[PDB]
Amino acid sequence: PPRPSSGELWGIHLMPPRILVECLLPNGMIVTLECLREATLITIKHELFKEARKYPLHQLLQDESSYIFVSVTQEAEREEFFDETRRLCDLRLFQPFLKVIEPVGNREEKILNREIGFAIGMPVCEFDMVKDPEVQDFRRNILNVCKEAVDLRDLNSPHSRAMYVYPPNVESSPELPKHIYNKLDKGQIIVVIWVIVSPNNDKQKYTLKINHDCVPEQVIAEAIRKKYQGKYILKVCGCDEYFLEKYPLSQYKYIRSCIMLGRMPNLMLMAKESLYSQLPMDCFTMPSYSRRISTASTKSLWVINSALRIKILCATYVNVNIRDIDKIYVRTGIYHGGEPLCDNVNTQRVPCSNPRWNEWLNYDIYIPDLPRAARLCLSICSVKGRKGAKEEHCPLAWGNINLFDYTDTLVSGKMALNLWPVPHGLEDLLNPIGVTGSNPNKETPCLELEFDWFSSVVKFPDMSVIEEHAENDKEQLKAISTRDPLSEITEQEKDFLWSHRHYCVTIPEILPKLLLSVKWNSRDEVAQMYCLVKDWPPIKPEQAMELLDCNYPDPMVRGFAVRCLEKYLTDDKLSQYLIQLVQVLKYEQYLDNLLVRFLLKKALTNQRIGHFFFWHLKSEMHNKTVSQRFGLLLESYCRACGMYLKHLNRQVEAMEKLINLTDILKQEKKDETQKVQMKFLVEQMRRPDFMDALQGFLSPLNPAHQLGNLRLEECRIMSSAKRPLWLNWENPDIMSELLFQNNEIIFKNGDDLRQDMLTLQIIRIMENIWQNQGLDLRMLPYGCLSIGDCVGLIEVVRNSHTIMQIQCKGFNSHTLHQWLKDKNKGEIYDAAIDLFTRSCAGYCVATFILGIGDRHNSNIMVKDDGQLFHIDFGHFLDHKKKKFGYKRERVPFVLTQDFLIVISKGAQECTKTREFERFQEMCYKAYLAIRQHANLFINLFSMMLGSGMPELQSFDDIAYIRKTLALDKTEQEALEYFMKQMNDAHHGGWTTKMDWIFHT
Amino acid sequence: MSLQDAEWYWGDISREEVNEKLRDTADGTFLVRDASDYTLTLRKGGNNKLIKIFGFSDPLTFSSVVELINHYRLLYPVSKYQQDQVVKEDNIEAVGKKLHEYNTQFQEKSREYDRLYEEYTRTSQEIQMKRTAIEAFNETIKIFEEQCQTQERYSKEYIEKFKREGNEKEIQRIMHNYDKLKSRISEIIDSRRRLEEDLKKQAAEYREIDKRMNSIKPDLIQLRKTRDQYLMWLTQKGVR
Ligand SMILES: C[C@@H]1CCN(C(=O)Nc2nc3c(s2)-c2nc(C(C)(C)C)ncc2CC3)[C@@H]1C(N)=O
Repeated sequence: PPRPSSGELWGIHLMPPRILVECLLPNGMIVTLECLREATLITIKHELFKEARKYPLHQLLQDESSYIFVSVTQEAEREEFFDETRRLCDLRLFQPFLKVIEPVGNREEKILNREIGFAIGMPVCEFDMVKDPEVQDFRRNILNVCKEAVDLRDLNSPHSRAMYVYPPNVESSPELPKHIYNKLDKGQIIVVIWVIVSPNNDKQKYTLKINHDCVPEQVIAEAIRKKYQGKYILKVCGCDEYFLEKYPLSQYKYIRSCIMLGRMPNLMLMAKESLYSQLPMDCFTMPSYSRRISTASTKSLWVINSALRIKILCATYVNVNIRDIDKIYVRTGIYHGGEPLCDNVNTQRVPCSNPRWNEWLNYDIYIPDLPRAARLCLSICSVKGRKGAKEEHCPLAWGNINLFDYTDTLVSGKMALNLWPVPHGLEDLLNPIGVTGSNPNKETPCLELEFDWFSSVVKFPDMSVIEEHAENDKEQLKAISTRDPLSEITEQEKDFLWSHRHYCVTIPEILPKLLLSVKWNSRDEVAQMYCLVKDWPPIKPEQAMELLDCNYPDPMVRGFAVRCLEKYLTDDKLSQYLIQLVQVLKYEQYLDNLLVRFLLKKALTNQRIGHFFFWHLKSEMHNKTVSQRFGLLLESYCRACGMYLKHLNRQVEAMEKLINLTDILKQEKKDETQKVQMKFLVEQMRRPDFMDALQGFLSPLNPAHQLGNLRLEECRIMSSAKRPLWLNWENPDIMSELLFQNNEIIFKNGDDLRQDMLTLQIIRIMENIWQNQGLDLRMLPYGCLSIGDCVGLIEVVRNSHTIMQIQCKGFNSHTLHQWLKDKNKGEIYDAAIDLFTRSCAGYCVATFILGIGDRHNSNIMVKDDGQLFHIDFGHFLDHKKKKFGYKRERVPFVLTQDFLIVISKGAQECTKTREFERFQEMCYKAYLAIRQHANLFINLFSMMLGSGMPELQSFDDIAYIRKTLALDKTEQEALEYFMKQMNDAHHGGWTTKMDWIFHT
Repeated sequence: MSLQDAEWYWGDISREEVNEKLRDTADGTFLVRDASDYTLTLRKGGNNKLIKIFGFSDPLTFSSVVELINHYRLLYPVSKYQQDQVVKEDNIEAVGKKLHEYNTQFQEKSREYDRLYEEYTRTSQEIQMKRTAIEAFNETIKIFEEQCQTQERYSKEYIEKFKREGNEKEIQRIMHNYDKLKSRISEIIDSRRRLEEDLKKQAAEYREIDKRMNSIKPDLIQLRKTRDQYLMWLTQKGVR
């Protein structure tokens, strides 16, 4: 199973300096050997074989070299220790014992499978066991994608290999926003080309003025001129980001950032060969499970002339207090997405103490009318009819089943289903958004079921069979297609869209609106829909993504959506939306689908995608609802990712040492002073096993960042109750001074970081809309990565302090403005105030829209240069609706006098200023820029409903941004609404230009 | 016949509020409310159908909105009445006193649910840890039993031979190690037995946390709905 803790032994986080190890000799002898906790297996084996000579039957023992050790690990796995350089403390032993064996089996497969199992947090052999044919087919069938990717990587070696390892970190378009272009001097950029001259490794500087449009070779060309053959490559100073592809220099994110910030782009020229040599040739190998044996009258669904019928037999048990509840029943529903295909049918009520129904439930659905993605969503509910004629219905356990399997076979016969716990905050009687399949925990309520038998195996019809042919409105259609995904669509508009389904092709972007106008409980309408999507024009990737959410379960619809991504979705956007693309995988009816294959292909052809793909899946391996899907997927990634597996295992080992350390402080050292805890941190971090694991690995926040040696004098436990670890590392890059010397990260074990991760993602997407629309509203979407259950990394922003930190060490309402003055004296003052105002506006708009948690002096930080940003988002949307039942849209970021004084440069009447007038205009422009991209934000939130985030469980939870963005109003009405919210929150000050026409 | 006094008209209520009202209702359950002209929402086949009131499709015979609803009456109405039966109190002071009571009860009960939910999660996690640990003991015990078997297979011939050489020290050395091996297995088996005990107790402790939670969940929903009902009553009674 998955490892209970991150300890060195079971029930022991840390082994003592010296420990007794039970050694099981091959002659039946047992030797107790006192070992050092950090001793290697070579040392232990040598000490055991020397001591074994003092015990009977030593004559039966061969050379120590003939054997290896095997033991039971914390994963209940019998692991063979082929890497004898490993230390006893890093073996993850269940108990301190070692058994001496002769190496057998395929050594290299065993070594690879253990490396895979380590990365993935689960032993590979657990998959080999699984009875389910869908699972074993997925394991074999996905190998096609693995092959494809690896072959495509050795196509143009070593460039195609370098392109995989170090892909171009570029924007989606070379088109430079006019406000970025005006920072250029006649469409030209000043770059600094550094070179590491041999043999002393002296750093040479070369300032170059070149076209922003200059391809990387053209930059090399100019550097040569300032003393033909593209035998050199460009790299960013201070990190592992290369310019290997022919993209205009300005299209590369690093360069694009340098222009906008007025920063000097510092590049490094190196030999194409010095990088190509350091790249190892990656070799995928077909696993054992692909080279082995298995598998030791048919009707169409359309010929079954009968209604739908399902028998609910009995449930093993329920956990209910009989003195508080009256009766229990089975609620069921037939669903296509989150939409019932017919009315929900309940069984009769029976007593808590005897869950037995033996009842056929008849559904108002004709078996041939069942769509391909149809599901049986069910639950066992409790009913208490205590007060009045009022009865409270509460779900106890739920379960969902696909009515057809991966092979298109209609479900038949007796079926047992282990039910799942009701997710926190879910009050609905059914969970149609939850995963399909039985609960792997068999110590749960088990519901016995029975489907109809039709004397044969029923299969869903073939696609050939399904292809059965059996002016004022042009402007109405455009108006419906502009509307947001969650806009109300009337039965009239449905009937209208359905009637005009053929003219609909002229406006392809209406496809989600049209798909929701289809009666999915009618094989007549669906057959026709299927023909339309087959010959449907492609839509934009940001529109196609909606078709991958829980509203669109149909395989043809999802298939169509995946093809839009295959052809139109840039790696920049796949990286930007990967969080959502990984989440929608949970909505997939089956393990093998077009989405999972596309994402794996991409993760295996781009290492920047591969890194986050791995971490998003690895972080949810503790969650039994998706751990089998996510596990099999991660095994196939790890099997084909090449050398990146080695670097991933170094990241995973560093993180386990951090989890264990924080677990010790949180549990054993919980009632100990900061000095006592700090002394313990200091001595532990100094240990070689610790120093080896936490030095010289890639940053899980950004794999282009090398974490060299730890600066132990800068590492500390933070005052916050979760006891976060502040960690500092040296940047080992040759030119680190040109980027950063200190790579500081906060390690947090205790809080769930998924909502912060999402809020930070949205802020980045917002910041990018604004830049592209000509608005320089500088945001700080600091790195944040969830790596497991309530555990993650947070990127430290240097030279930045909280408002409370600034307020102390100096307080009045001018303390903040005074602090900024002291840090930005003379010429650089104005820029500090401009940056504060711009950043301040972006945060004001963004937080109002998202409904982030209330701001205070401790969760608002200001950089030394004036850049204001928010930290600790935690909550979002209508998080206060259940708790207080007030129908309002809060202004989390109310600009106090302290901020107003900064914006107004210390003026008396702060709102009547031109500074505040310009700040208002920034807010208005930002608000309308997001409101225009409303569909994106609605899709991104819709694609996270299955995530398990408390504040994002239904589409009704997304309604909040429909309110703050005032989507059911006109653009002019929405701006009036924003202005009123600001005025009501700030008690006046917010004005504009014109009322009737809203023209200057 | 009459207008705003009508039980099925609800005014400014949102789609979401209607979804809450029409939740798990029977085909024909309906209500009318302001759009964004009004919107009739009709419960049919497990879904809420939104039908726009311009008359649905033109020309009309609309007369007044009430004549349209009564023409199709669209079986059961969601009445404004009986919802307003929940708040008995006459004055603003008696209602505010009762809202403060319910809101205080709700916040306590919420904090109790949160505390109970954390113990549910912890117990559920701990149970999963012990299950993995028993699997590890099961695999460990098997290896130690294999050592006995392996010692038994070898020594059988050596002890038989050692008696021919009169070496009583060597036979005592062999069986001293077999005693060490057996005592260790008894120590491992006993340690698994005790873990099996804690798990049986914690599995029982989980059933009871689940039981307690299935009891507060319905009482927390009801109490919140009352808090919210008194809150709505106090907004409408107070100045607008
Ligand atoms: C004197 C130095 C200067 C820099 N610095 C910081 O603390 N920089 C930081 N950058 C961040 C921080 S802290 C952060 N913290 C938290 C927690 C809520 C978990 C605490 N969440 C998120 C973030 C992200 C950004 C020191 C200071 N100001 O005392």
